Amino acid sequence: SMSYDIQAWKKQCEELLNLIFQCEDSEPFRQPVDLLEYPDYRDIIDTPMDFATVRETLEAGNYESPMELCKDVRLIFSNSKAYTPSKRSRIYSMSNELSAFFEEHISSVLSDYKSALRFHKRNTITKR
Repeated sequence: SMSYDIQAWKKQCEELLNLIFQCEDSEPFRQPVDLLEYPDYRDIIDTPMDFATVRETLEAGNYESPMELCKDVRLIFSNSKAYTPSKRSRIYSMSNELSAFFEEHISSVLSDYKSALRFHKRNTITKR
């Protein structure tokens, strides 16, 4: 259905982050990877990312759109897949499952935002 609120994505993303933090599959991804546990991590991964950094960026007012948040969340999952020694590993199984959960929930957030932008463009004021 056609949507109108250009700002609604921000609270929807806060609520989705709350669901992710309460899911046991997020535990490896809540804080930055610890280099004392994984000494070679930065030799493999160029840009670390974690869910607390995403929430802090959102709460600071430093995302312009839900698409920018989605890019940083997807980086969490692609870093786990690049770092895993095996597609059968525990930590990669958790990120793979959490990625399916996130994609199911983010879809409507993106659709509603893009619909609100179209409505805004439809109604641009030019005569004054």
